[PDB]
Amino acid sequence: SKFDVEQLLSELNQDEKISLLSAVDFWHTKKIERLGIPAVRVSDGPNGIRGTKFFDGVPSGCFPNGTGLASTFDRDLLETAGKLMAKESIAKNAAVILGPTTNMQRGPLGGRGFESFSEDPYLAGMATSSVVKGMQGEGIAATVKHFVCNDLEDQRFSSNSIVSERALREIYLEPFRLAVKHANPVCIMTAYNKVNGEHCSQSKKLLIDILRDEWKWDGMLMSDWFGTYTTAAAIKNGLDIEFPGPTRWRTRALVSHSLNSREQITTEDVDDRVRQVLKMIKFVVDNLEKTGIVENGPESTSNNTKETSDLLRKIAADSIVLLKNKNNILPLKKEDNIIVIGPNAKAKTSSGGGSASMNSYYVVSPYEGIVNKLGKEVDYTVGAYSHKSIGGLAESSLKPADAENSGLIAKFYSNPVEERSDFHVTKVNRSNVHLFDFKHEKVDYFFVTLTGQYVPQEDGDYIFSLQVYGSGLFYLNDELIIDGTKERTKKLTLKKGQVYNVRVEYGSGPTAGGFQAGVIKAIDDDEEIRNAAELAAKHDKAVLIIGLNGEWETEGYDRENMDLPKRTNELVRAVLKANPNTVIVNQSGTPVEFPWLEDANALVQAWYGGNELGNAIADVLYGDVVPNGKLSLSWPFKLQDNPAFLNFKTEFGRVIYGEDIFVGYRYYEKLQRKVAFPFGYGLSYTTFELDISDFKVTDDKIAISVDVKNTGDKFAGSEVVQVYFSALNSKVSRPVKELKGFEKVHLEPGEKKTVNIDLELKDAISYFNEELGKWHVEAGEYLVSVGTSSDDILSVKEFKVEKELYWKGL
Amino acid sequence: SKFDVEQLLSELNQDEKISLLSAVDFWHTKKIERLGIPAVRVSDGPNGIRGTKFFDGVPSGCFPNGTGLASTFDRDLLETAGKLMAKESIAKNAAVILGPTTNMQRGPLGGRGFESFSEDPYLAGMATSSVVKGMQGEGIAATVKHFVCNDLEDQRFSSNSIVSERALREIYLEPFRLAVKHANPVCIMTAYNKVNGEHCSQSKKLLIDILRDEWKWDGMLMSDWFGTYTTAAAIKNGLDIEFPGPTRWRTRALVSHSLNSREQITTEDVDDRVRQVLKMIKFVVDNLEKTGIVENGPESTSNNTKETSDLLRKIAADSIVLLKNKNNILPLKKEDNIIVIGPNAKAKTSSGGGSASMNSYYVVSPYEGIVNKLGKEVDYTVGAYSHKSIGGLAESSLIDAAKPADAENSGLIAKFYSNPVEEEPFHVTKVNRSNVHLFDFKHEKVDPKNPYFFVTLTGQYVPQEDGDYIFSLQVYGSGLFYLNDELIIDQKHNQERGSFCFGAGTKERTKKLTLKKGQVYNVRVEYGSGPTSGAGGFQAGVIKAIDDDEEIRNAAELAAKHDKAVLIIGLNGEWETEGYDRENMDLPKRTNELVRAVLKANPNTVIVNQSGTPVEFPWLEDANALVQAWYGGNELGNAIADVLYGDVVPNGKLSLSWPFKLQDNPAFLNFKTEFGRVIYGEDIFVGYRYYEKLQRKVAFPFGYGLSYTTFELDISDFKVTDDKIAISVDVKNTGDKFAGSEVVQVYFSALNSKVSRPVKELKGFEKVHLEPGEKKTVNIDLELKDAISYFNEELGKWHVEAGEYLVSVGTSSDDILSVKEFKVEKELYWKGL
Repeated sequence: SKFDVEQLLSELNQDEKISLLSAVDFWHTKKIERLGIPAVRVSDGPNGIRGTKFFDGVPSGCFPNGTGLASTFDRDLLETAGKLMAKESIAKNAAVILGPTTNMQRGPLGGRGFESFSEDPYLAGMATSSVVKGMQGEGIAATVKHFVCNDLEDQRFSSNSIVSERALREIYLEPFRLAVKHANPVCIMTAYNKVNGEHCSQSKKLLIDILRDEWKWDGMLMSDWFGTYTTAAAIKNGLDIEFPGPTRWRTRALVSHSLNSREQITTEDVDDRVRQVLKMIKFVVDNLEKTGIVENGPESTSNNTKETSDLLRKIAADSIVLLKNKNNILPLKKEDNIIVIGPNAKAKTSSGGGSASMNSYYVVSPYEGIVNKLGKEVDYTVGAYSHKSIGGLAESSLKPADAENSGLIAKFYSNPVEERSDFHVTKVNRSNVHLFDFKHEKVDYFFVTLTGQYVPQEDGDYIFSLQVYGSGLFYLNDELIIDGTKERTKKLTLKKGQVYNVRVEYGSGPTAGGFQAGVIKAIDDDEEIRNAAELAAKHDKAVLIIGLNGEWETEGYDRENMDLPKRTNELVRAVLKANPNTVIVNQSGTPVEFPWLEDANALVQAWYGGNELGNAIADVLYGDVVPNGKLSLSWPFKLQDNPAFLNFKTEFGRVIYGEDIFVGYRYYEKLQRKVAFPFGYGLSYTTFELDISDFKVTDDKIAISVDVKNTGDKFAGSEVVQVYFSALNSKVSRPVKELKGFEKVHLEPGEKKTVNIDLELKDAISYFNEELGKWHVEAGEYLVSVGTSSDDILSVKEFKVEKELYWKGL
Repeated sequence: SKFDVEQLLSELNQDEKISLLSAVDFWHTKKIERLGIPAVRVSDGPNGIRGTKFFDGVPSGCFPNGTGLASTFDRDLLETAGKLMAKESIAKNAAVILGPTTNMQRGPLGGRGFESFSEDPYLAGMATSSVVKGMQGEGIAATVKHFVCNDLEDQRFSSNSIVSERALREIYLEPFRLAVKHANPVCIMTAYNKVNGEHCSQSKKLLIDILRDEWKWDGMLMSDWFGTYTTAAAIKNGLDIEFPGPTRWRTRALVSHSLNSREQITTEDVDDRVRQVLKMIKFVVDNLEKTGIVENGPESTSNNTKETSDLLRKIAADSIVLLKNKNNILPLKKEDNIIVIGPNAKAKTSSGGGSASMNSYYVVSPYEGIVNKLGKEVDYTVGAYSHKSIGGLAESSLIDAAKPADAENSGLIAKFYSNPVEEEPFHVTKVNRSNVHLFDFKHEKVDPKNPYFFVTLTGQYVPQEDGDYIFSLQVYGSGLFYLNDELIIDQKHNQERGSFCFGAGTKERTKKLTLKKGQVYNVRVEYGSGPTSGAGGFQAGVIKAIDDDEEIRNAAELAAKHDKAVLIIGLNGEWETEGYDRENMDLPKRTNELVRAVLKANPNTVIVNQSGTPVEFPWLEDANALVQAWYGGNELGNAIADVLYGDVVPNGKLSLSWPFKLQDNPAFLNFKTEFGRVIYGEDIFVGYRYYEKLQRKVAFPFGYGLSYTTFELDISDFKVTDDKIAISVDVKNTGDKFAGSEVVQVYFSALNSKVSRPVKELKGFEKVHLEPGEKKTVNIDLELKDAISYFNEELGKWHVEAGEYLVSVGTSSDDILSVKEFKVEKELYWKGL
C-alpha cells in the first residue's frame, strides 16, 4: 500500500482536513496532490450505474428493481449481480456505488418502495449483504443506504419517523446490522429524515453509539444529497462527509470559526471524521490495481456485452413471481395463436423513477420479448392508456431514417429567442430532459431551442404535451400550440406521412431545470376497450400486460392509493370476459389492488425488469425459464388492510410507526388478516415436496437439514426453502413466526437434494428487550417451521432452549 | 410615516427577509429598492466616527476615551458630546453609531478598558445614557455594546465569562438596564464571548428573556463583527442581524434549508428577527429629513471647524483629573521658566487602539499645547522612549526627496497588485501613516471571502541627524523590507507571532543601520496580505537610536537648570488596544528611571500621565504634582495646557479605582481566558466595592480629583417618601482666587442586610460650578428601588429589603462629608426596568 491513513492524518493541515469533509461536486471527493490523495468518484445507484450525468447520460446496464431482486431469494445470484454492478461501475470509472438500498416497505405506497428489498428484515439484510459482497469482491465500495427509517418520501428532508426502540432494532436497523456483520460495507449513506426528533445525519445515537461503539463498524458515513442540516452538530455527531459539493455546511470559514470560537466541536471531532474519509480512500487506492479505476476518468459503455445481457436476462427472469396458473394456461406454446394487449406491452418500464433509474443500452419491451421468442410478428392492440403524462416525442421524432437522425437536437443559448441577433449542442433521445446536474462554462440561466421533425404514422388526432421547470413555449409548424409546472396539452388533427416542425423554446429554472415535451396518438377509450375484447375473443390466448411505471412509482413522492391507473381495470374485465384464457403480466415495484383477481386465471408479477425485462418475461411465459421467484412483500387485497394505512403521511412533520414490530407478514399473521398473496409465495411449472431430514440443537447452534424433491416429471425447477421460528411460550409478545433462513435449490424432474441451514440460536430466536436495552435469547419452547411460503409450511420441529442470553452488538 | 414596519414585513418574500438578516459589507445593511428600503450605514466608534475604512480613511473628530469621558461626572456635557458625535456621523453619512461602549473594568488590564466608562455601573449607565440621548436627539441611532461580559480581550471569540446571576445583574447588565430605561438605544451590539457557557449572540436568556420579555426593549440586536456562531440557534434565540457581510451563517441556502427541513427555526423566528431590523430602518428613514443622511453618501471632513475644535477641547479639559498638587506647583504661570520632558510629550496619543480609533483632523500633542499657550518655543528633551513598536516612517518620508515637503509629496506610495513582485497596479494610494490597516480594505479586485493581494510600498527617506537608526517591520501576512534595494528586514521566513494586528501578526523585527544626515535612502517594502500567508496589514518604521543612560542624564541635568519640569509619560494605543490585554500594570521601558532621576534633580516637576486605565507609579511619594489626562482626542494637548495654566480649573474625578500594585486588584488571578473560561471570583465586589470591603488602600480612589480651589458641602434637606428619595446639598466654593466645579457624589449603604453587600454604592451625582465664595443648592431626586435594591439570585428578583439605610454625600468614594439615615418598613420584590 502507498496509502497510510494515520501518517496522512498527521500531515494534512487544518484547511486540507476541512476540505476532505465535503465532496467537491455532485460525484467526487477532494483531491489533495500534495499528499497523493486522489479524487474518488461515486455513482448511483442500486439497480445499475448512472455515471456523472442524468441528461446526456452514457448508457449503462439497468438491473431489475430491489423488490424484484429480493424475490429471487437467491444469495448466490445476488452476489453475482453485485459483481456485475461492480464491472458496470468500473466502466464508468466510479470507485464507489451508491447502493444497495434497504429501507422497509412498512406500507405499500412508499414512492421508493420499489427500490429497497423487502418488508422482511432478514431477507432485506441477506439480499443487502449478498449485493455488497459481490460489489466489494471486485474492489468496488458499496454504500448501504439510507440509514435509517427513510420509509416514505413525503417531506423526507424534515419527516420525523417516531419509532419505538424495539421496532427500530428488530425491523429498521436489522438489515444494516446484518449487512455490517456479514459484508462490511465500506460506506453507509445517512437518511434525509429524522428519527425520534433528530436528523439522522447528526444523530450521535445512530452514527456513533450504534454504528461505532456497539457494532464496531469502521466505514465512512456520507449524507444523502443536501441531507446535512448543521455545521457543528453533524461533525461532532459522526457524519464523515457532506455531499454534494460545493459545501454548504462545511466551508473553511464555518468550520474553522466554530473551532476557534469553542462553538460545539473540537479539532479532535474534525480529525475523527477525516480519519473515516481517509479509510474510505485507502480502500479505493489499495484496490486500484484490481479495478483499473482512472481518477476523474472517462465514462464508457464497455460493459455492454453478451455476457452482461445474458446475466441481466437471467436475473430478471428469476425475479419474476408466478402468482396464479389454473387450467395449465401457462406455459404458452410457441404455436399458440395469441394477441398481446395492454398499456405496458410496448412500454419500456425498466425501473422506477428518480435516483435509481438511468439511460440504458436498450430496453426490450414485453411485446418485443414475445416477438423475439416466436420469431415473427405478433398481433397487438394497446387496449388502454395508463401514462401519468405524455412523453414519446423525442423517441419518435427526426429524409433519411437513420438511427443517428433519431430524436431532437438541443441547442443551448445564453439569451432568449425573443432577443438573439442570429454554445452547447446535444442529440436528445428521450422526451424528459432532466437538467439538474447539467454544467457548462457559460453557466452559473440559459436557454434551449429544441428542434426536429415529427411524422404521424396514422391519420387523426394527436395530443401534444409540455411540462416545465420553469419556462417554455411549444411551436408546431412555427405556430404557438402550448404556453415545477402542471402538464399542459394541445390536441391537433394531423395526416399519416406528413412532416411537421417541432420547436420548443425553453428557459432555465430560474426563468437548475428541466422540461418534457411529448406527443401521443389519441384514441377513443371506450372503443379501444371494445376492440381489445373483440380481438381477445378471436384468438386462442391473450396476453395482457398492465401495471404502473416510473412516473407512478418514483422517488420524491409516495403513491396516493394502490389502484391501477386510468381505465386498466375496465380493460382487464372486458378482456377476461371475452377470453378466460388470458394471462396477465403485471409490472410494479409494490402491490396494486387487482379487483378482478377472482376471474384472472393466470397472473405473473414481473416487477421492473431492467434492460432485458421483455426477454425474461418471454422466457417465463413459454417455459424456457421455469418461474422460481417468491414475493419479497405481502400483497394485501385492499389498501385499508395494511398496517400503515393511517400513518403513512408526514403530518405535522412526523410519522408514528403505530404498528411497532408488526410490519408486512408479521402484521397479517398476527391479525389473521387474509391477503391476496403472502410473503414468500410463488408458483412453479413443477411440484415439490420437502421434509426436515435432520435436526440438531446445542446450547448455541441450530443445524437443520431439509430434503427437497421435484415430484413433477416434466420441468426442472428451483424451489425456495424458507425457515421460520416461533416462540411457543414466551413472556413477551412476538410475531407468529419469523424468517431466519432460506435456501434455493434447483431440481431436475424426480431429483432430490438435501440442503443444510446452520444458525446460531441468538440469530434465530432473539427479540429486542426494550426495557433492558439488549437482545434476549429467552429460555423456553420454540418451533422451527419449514415451507415454501410464509403460509405453506410443510414440516416442523419443536425444541427446547434452556440457556438464556442477553447480548448487544453483531 | 410612510415607513410602515408591518406593511413591509407582509410584502417581503422569503429571500428578501433572509437578505435583511445580515449586512451587505463591513458597514451597510441590505437595500431593498422595490420597497423603498435603503442601505443603512453604521460606523465606529464610541469616541468619534471613523467612517468606512481604516486604511486611507477620511479624517475625523476624535473625542477623549470613555474612562476620560466618565471622569467628567457631567451628564449635560456627555449629552452634548453625543450631539457632536451625531453631527460628526452625519458628516460621514453614517446613520448609526457603534457606541457607546460599556463593558466593565473588573480588573485594570483589559485591552479595551480605556474604551468603556467605569467600574461603577451607576456611572457607566448614566454616561451611556447621556451619550445616547445626545446622539439620538439629533436623529442618529446609538449602538450600546458589547452585550455582555466582554470584559477582557484574551481569546474573546471563545472566552466563557462564568459569573453569578447577582454579579451579572448588579454589575454587567446594569449599565444596559439604565441605558434602556432612560435612553432607549435604537440598537445594541452582542459581545464576542460566552456567558455561563453560551455565546451571547445566541443566548435566549440574554437576547430574549431579559432584553425583550423582562425589559421590553424593542431595538435591534447586531452581532459584533464575525461574532455569529450558528445559523439556526442565533436566529431562534434573538440575534436580529449578522455583521459584516457577505454573510457566513445566513446565506439564503443555509436559512431556507434549515426552515424547509424543520431544523431548529420556523418562519416565525425569521419574521421576528426581520421585524426588528425593519424597526431600526424605520428610525433611520423617519429621521432622514432631519439628518440629511444620503444613502451610500460621500464621506467628508465638513465638520472640521472651530466650533467642533472648541467643544472637543472643552470635553477633553473637563476629563482631566488632578491627582496631586503640593506646594502650589500648579497652576503654572506664563513666566515660569520650564522644560518639557518625556516620551509622551511630542506623542500624539489621542485614543486607545482598535475599532475605537480613527484618522484625526489633527492631534495637538501636549508639547504643542504648551507652545500654543505661551506663544514661543519651549525647551524640550525626550528623556526616554516608551513605544511598544517603532512606526514613524510614512510620517517622515517623501515621495521624491527633490521636491518640497509638500502635502502631495509627504509620505510613501503604495501600489496594490494581484500577484507578488518575484502588470499595472489595481490600486494606488499615498500613505501618511506607517500602520497600514487593511481589515476593511475594499476593492473590485479583492475577494472579500479571500482578500488575496500584494503591496509594494515605496519612497525616500532623509535623516536629520548623524547616527544609528533602527528600522522595523511588522506584518500580518508576509513582507520584506529593502533599504537601497538591499534586504534589511525579513518578515517572510520563520515568522514568530507577536503583538501586531490585534495580536495576530508577527513579532517586530528590526535593523540597526548607521546613516548620514541629509543622505537620500530608498525605502521599499514588499508585502503579501493575510491569505498570502482577513487582509491584515503591516507597519514599516524608523526611529533615531539614542543612548538610554545618556538621555536620562541629560533630562535630569536639564530639569535642574529650570524652575519647573513638565514630565509627560504614559501608555498609548498599542499598549492599550482591542485584541489583547496588558501583561502588567507597569509604565514601559525606562519611564520609571527617567521619572526618578528627574524628581531628584527638580522636585518641582509636574507629571502628566496619558493612559486609559491604571498604571503603577512607584515613585509616587516623590511626585508632588500629578495630572491624569487620559487620551484626549484631537485637542488633547490644548486641554492639558488649559488645565496646567489654570485656564480650565481641573474638574475631573476618577472613573476607576487606581490601586498601588497589580496584585492588589480583585481580578489579579482570573484576568485571563484559561481552558476557555474566566471565573468572575470577586462577584459583585468590583472596583471600589472591592477595595472598600477589604479595607485595602489604593493610590487613588474612585470619584477622587483635586481643584485649584476648596469646597465644602452640607446636606440641607432630606426627605424620603414610600417611593422616592429627595436630597438637597449646599455646595460652597470656599477659596478666594479660582472659580470651579465640584462633583457631589451620593452613596447608599444597607446597614443590617441579610445578604453581604458592598460598604456603599454610588446612586447619584451632580456637578456644580461655583465662583469664589459662591454657594448653591443641588437637588438629587431618585426612586428608592433603584437606590437600595440588591439582586436576590435565589428568588430571581430584585429586592428592596426592610431595614435601615445610610446615605453618604461626598466629593469622592473616600471623602464623605455628610450622612443621613432612613428606615424602610415594607419590603419590595421587582423585575424589569
